[PDB]
Amino acid sequence: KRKTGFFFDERCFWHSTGLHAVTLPVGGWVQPPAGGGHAESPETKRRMKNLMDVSGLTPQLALRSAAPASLEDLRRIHPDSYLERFKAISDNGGGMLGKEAPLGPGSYEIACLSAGLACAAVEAVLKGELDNAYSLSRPPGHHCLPDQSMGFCFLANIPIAVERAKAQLGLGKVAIIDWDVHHGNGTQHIYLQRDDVLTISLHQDGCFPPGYAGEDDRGVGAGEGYNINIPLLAGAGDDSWRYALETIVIPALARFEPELIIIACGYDANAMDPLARMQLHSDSFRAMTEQVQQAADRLCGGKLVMVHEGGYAESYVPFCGLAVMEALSGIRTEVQDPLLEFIQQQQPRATFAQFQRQAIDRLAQQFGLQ
Amino acid sequence: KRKTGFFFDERCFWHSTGLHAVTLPVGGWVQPPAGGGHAESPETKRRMKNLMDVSGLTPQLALRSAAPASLEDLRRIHPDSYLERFKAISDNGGGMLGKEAPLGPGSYEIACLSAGLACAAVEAVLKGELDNAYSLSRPPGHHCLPDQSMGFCFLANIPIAVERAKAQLGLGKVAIIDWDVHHGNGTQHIYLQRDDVLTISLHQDGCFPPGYAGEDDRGVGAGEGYNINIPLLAGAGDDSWRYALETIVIPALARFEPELIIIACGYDANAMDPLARMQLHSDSFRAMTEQVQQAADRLCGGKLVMVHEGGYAESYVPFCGLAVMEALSGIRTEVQDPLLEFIQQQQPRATFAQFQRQAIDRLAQQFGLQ
Amino acid sequence: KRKTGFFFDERCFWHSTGLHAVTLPVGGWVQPPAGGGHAESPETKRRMKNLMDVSGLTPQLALRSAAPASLEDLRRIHPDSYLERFKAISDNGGGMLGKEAPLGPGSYEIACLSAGLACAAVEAVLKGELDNAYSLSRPPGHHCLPDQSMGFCFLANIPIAVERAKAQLGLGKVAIIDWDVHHGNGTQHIYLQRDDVLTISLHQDGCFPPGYAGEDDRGVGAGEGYNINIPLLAGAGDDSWRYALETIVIPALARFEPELIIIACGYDANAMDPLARMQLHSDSFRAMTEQVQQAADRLCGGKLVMVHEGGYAESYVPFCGLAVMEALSGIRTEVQDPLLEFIQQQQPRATFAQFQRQAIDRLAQQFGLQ
Amino acid sequence: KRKTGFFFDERCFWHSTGLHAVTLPVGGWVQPPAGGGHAESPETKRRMKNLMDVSGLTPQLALRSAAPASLEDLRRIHPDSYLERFKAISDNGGGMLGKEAPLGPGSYEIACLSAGLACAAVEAVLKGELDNAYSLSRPPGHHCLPDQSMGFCFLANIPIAVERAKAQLGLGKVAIIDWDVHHGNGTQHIYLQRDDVLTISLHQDGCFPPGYAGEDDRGVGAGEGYNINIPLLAGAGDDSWRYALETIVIPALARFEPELIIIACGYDANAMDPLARMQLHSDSFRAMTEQVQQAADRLCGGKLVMVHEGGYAESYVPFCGLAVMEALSGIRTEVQDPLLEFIQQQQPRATFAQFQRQAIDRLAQQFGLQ
Ligand SMILES: O=C(CCCCCCC(=O)Nc1ccccc1)NO
Ligand SMILES: O=C(CCCCCCC(=O)Nc1ccccc1)NO
Ligand SMILES: O=C(CCCCCCC(=O)Nc1ccccc1)NO
Ligand SMILES: O=C(CCCCCCC(=O)Nc1ccccc1)NO
Ligand SMILES: [K+]
Ligand SMILES: [K+]
Ligand SMILES: [K+]
Ligand SMILES: [K+]
Ligand SMILES: [K+]
Ligand SMILES: [K+]
Ligand SMILES: [K+]
Ligand SMILES: [K+]
Ligand SMILES: [Zn+2]
Ligand SMILES: [Zn+2]
Ligand SMILES: [Zn+2]
Ligand SMILES: [Zn+2]
Repeated sequence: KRKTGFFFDERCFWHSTGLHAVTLPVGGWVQPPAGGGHAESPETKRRMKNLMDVSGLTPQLALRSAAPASLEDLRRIHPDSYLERFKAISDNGGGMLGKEAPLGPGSYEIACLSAGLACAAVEAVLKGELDNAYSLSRPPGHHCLPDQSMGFCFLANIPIAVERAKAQLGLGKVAIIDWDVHHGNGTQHIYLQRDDVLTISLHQDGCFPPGYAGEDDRGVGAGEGYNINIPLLAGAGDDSWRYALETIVIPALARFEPELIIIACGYDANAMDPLARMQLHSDSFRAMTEQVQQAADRLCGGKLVMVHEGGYAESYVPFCGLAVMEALSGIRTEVQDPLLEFIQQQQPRATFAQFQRQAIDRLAQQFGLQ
Repeated sequence: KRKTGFFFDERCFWHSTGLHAVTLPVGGWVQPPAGGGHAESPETKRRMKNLMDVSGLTPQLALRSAAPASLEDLRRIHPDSYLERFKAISDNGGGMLGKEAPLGPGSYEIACLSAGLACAAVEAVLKGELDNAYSLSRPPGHHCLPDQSMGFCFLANIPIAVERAKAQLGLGKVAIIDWDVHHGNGTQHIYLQRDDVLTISLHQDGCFPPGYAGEDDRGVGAGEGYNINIPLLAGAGDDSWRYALETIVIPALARFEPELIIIACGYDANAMDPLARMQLHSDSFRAMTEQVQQAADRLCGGKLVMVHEGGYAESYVPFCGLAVMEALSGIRTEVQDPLLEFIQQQQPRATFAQFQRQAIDRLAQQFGLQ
Repeated sequence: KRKTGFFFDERCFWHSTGLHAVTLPVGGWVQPPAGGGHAESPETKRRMKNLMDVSGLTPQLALRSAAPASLEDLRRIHPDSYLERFKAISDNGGGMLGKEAPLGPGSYEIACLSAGLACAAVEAVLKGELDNAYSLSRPPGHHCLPDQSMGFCFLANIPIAVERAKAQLGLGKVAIIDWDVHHGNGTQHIYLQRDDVLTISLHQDGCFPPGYAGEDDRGVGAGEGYNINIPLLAGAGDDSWRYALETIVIPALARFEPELIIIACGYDANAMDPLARMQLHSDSFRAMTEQVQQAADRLCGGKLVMVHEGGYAESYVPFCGLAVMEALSGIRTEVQDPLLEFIQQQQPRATFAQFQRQAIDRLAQQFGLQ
Repeated sequence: KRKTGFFFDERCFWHSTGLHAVTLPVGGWVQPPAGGGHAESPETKRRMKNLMDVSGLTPQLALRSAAPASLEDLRRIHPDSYLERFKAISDNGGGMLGKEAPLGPGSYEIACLSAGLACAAVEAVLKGELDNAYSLSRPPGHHCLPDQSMGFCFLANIPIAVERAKAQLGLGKVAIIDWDVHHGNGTQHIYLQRDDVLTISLHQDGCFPPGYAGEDDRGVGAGEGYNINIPLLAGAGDDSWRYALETIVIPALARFEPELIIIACGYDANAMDPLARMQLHSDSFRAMTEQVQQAADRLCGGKLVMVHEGGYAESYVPFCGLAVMEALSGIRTEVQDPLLEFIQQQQPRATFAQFQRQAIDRLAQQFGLQ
């Protein structure tokens, strides 16, 4: 039906972060790994693209790369002191950009590309050249603060793309919905005092950043009311995430009236993920994509951009990604998710489901949406 | 303080199960993995032993191997038709023992060793040669039915050891507590009609076998009252698992009065596990070990055996295993768990904790323990 | 300069062969591998394509896939009894097609694709739509006999493409030059009695098939004089391989006067290869490509097809492949081979070089070329 | 027959060197590896010990660890400026100790252990507590210069052990025979001016250090005549290496009359090694061990120590190591090398063999041994 862009570049798969045993740095009591290392591996993302190819989906999409984000683009978000230190470490062979921010040689130029893919996806959709678009942006962006890398993120991908669109393409109100299972603390910080961007994060209560829930953080000054955190309970599955979208996110969008919806699209709420404890399956992600595409249809002429964030289940993320691209493009391949029925049977029973529904009801009331 | 046995054999690390992408068999829509493959990898278990060595713990334990379980030992549990088919597949190069039971060449002899390590651990403790013991039994046992492999298990390790002890060492009542995060369906089936073994399983509601909770399954005929299932909510952490032990398991043991406690000790309730959604840390496992050691001290002269089951977080399981061996032996090394404080901060907040406490209270009432 | 085809398909990277420690099957005394497994891994070939992309070469080539080779195409070479057994094993989950021929689920359809890429490359060049072409055909073909898989090969890729071109496109004389470091025993067998195809193999003396040199095997009946084996000494490097091309292969082509040259292009003579003992570098492969392209220019209007075979050095093969594609297309990227100068310094000294030159001189005399 | 020490420590397997694709550092044109990384991996050495265990050999050996080499031990070879910089990099998380010397966190203490295992092996044999001994020393030592790391070596293991034995145990003349396939440039440098140690290196001509042969380097001043380099031709196999031992090494030992023979025992001349081009099999290494054990029996009361160096064929090195330990201890297990007959068939034919024999004859004449 739609003309759907897929923005990606081989170079994004070349970003490295040194030797880790899953998330632990090697040394001391942490033995080096015999096989695969850091959880933020290129394979998480490359396997999704590989499955899109063998499924026959890829040739029916508009495939694109992009020019890297320029220095000027980076500077709408990040000060030079941060950028220079990121680039120095990148240029000297890789190393640490403060605690638990490892990067590799040439990571700077690859992070600029990753942000440039997001910039170009936003631009194509805004200019009406595409109906909607997905950016396979690695490294991710949603934890990055202006002057601090965190949670495997080095540049604030979505804010860079948005700020560029506001400066060059007259973009007005935009909503950012972050269903990566971790809290989008970088996006929240950047837009905390602004009423022209609504930031919504669904996330696992207390997961990352650790110990953060955030429901009382609504924004400050002019931005008060324009930040929504939905801390879902660890263990929640398909029913809970879809109910939260239905009850909180879709009504919030209706009230705000954006001209563009952007999804920070992680898959780490999937049921086999080592970096969170949620129980989503590929049909969960397909249903959430349909819900936000339908909202985009009602509110901003169908303009929807999705930007890849997290997801660390190497065998399972591809099936979730494929589902999203199928829902986005309107094209169904012959692929059947081999774990779907298994994960459907593992879903929380009625007691938990109702408990979580009531917690979501209390949040919607607290946010003035019910 | 204690004389603690550690039973293990290099050959257990040589059991293989063919090519998988985590748990998915390769083929069709599942792309072959570039690095590590099946989640049930030798590294999950070998890294624990490696950390015990470098920590200085190993030389303070009684290290042992064992003779494999004999055919006669296997036949107290398993009929010959199953055993012959397992051995035929093992002897012909590996393959499938029905659906989703892959094994490799020589797996039969390695499964017999794994069960023999459990037999010998039970025997050493029963005969008073050791105070307590741990068996690093791979492949695991707690899903195996008499005539059906399941959940990476090929022989019923703990039942074989128990049935041998009943036949050769006059063992009477024994309690089996299974804190692997999946349901011990094999142990439950084998002892379902018996009052001489109490089987207790704490597990994630609906996880594996998928869609099974089990609270109403209490045993049949003479065995009614002697099976206890505790389906904990996905997402539960340290508070919940320890409260369930305190409120249900310790009182159940006090009522039953065993002569030996055996733990089916998996670590897959750890907070980084891809095969479940629980939030335990190394101190959770240390505290659960202390609770059951203390019960063994009160009830059966300190006689406690632990038998390794699951745990698939390759970087994290070693820290959990070390904690158990430290608590079992009474010796504290200088190792500090580098994720402990991180996972403590991710723990469910009070709302969930109280909800899960009330669910556990309802189970204890239903089981006549409150 | 040229219009160069690059024929490849994502599905070729999905062929698997079960669990191996490099080339050894697991079991018995062979411990399962912790990381990567069979040497014939998709990464050997995928890393070459990945480097072509990041170098900027790929968009300057004519990229294509192909229809799989049909049953009729396969049957010009292979009898049905072989084909049916290959397909049965493929369809039943993978397994063994006799000794040391492991394949995986769906390998049949992927081998048909691999052969179809070669068919299409030959066709495009023959019809004048491309000047020259490379096929990234995996699994490889040059060891496959009509009724027997061997050396990781399941279908005879190049013979299938040639026989199809003879039947459908009026192809006459064709020369096949095989510089994979192992002997092309499948190609040699298929064309042994034919004067319409000249098969030339440069290979490591005695490497694979093991213990075979082959210099006295010249062909039989009408085919006598139309098979040339050049068993080079283990340890030989750039000087030796280029001298053999210069002294034996180029004059043999001049005498035969082909209408098309096909290269069976392996990279396993590279200096870091675990499956042979030769000392070639990326400039060796670039120089050999230039030599055969120049011959094609003199003899058959520039018509040259290259078909990927072997090469198992995962970090080094990409640099060798890139060099070939640069020489084939006439386009030089900015990539500099980081091991080039190192391997140049390891090359055999003058004593060995002259010894090997004299051995090549004796062969050229024996073949009537000097 | 013999009482054979095997000195090893789990901690030696914990030394890491960052992210590499085989030997290439990641970055620039080198894509990060999906699976295993640096060729100098713990698995090369751990798989040998694992096979010794499952073969039943290990319990028949004298197993030992050791105290790390002290600062005083290190300072007999290395100046403080080098040692302090090695330790600073080790203590700060790992990094580079000049070009192509990557090390990891804590590598300093693990290198001191590796050297301490060699010290203790030499001591046990010298004091008559063992007949002979093997040290599984990782990281290796034979390339290390006093003030420069090279070729994966950080401390000069064998020189440290020898210099300590000369200072504390009255050791006189000692011969060091290095059959690692690369040149022992560190040992050669350290003893170049000394007549109390004879250093002999068999190595692949020009391999590592690259472009070095060394036959004319015989020693300087008092040390002239006490260094022997044997640059064997790339491609050489069992016949050549054993003939060189027979014709050059055994007569050189007979002339020098040592009180102790030490072997720098690498396995990287094995026929599947990516880091050299030789064709040895497990029986080659067994025969070389017998030759030097027999010399030790004739010359120095059977006193032989072997110290692990290189070997990077992960599936094959274990079989070669097992063979050495079988020959050293006098105990034959039931293990049969599954590649033995294959590699026997790949061996160079008579033409090459005789050529290499004549080259060895010329060296023996040049060294005054024929
Ligand atoms: O996917 C992400 C990043 C999530 C990071 C979660 C795990 C972080 C971690 O493991 N932290 C840690 C590591 C070592 C020591 C202490 C904390 N964001 O969307
Ligand atoms: O650790 C265990 C075994 C748990 C197994 C859980 C995952 C099983 C799985 O992934 N099942 C599956 C695979 C392919 C297709 C459908 C189901 N028991 O303690
Ligand atoms: O690259 C190839 C295939 C070469 C195969 C060489 C190694 C074969 C092997 O390792 N054989 C073997 C394995 C196990 C036992 C005995 C032989 N052809 O071009
Ligand atoms: O095993 C050893 C060490 C041998 C090292 C051989 C390979 C070195 C290498 O690959 N060098 C290189 C890497 C990158 C760029 C240039 C040279 N010694 O016994
Ligand atoms: K989120
Ligand atoms: K805002
Ligand atoms: K359980
Ligand atoms: K019971
Ligand atoms: K060849
Ligand atoms: K012919
Ligand atoms: K040497
Ligand atoms: K000397
Ligand atoms: Zn995330
Ligand atoms: Zn489990
Ligand atoms: Zn080959
Ligand atoms: Zn070496």
